Amino acid sequence: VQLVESGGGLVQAGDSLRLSCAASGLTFNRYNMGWFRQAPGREREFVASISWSGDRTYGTDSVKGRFAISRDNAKNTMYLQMNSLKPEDTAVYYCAADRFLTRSVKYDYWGQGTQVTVSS
Repeated sequence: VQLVESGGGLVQAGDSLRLSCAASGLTFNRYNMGWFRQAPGREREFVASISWSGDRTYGTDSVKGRFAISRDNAKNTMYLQMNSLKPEDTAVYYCAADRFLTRSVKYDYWGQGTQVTVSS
């Protein structure tokens, strides 16, 4: 299994950004796909998940209203559209896959991450 994130970089506060995850080595349409992040001085935490049945789940506070998760099963890729970014959104963003979990950080498969910095 390989999960490859892309799209990270430097953005300014208030910007939008799209991250992508390209999956290989698994039957993509049978897995729940999730985005997690690890910001400076914080534990790795849930951002969003899209189940294999297409149901979307978002993390606490500034995720439901600002971010949107989607998947393209034909391309074995999933995306995170981030809006109204803030300096506290600076983090390494990770793609993950699991047949069962949604919010838990205990997903079976993980990518290496893509870094996002949001300047003040």
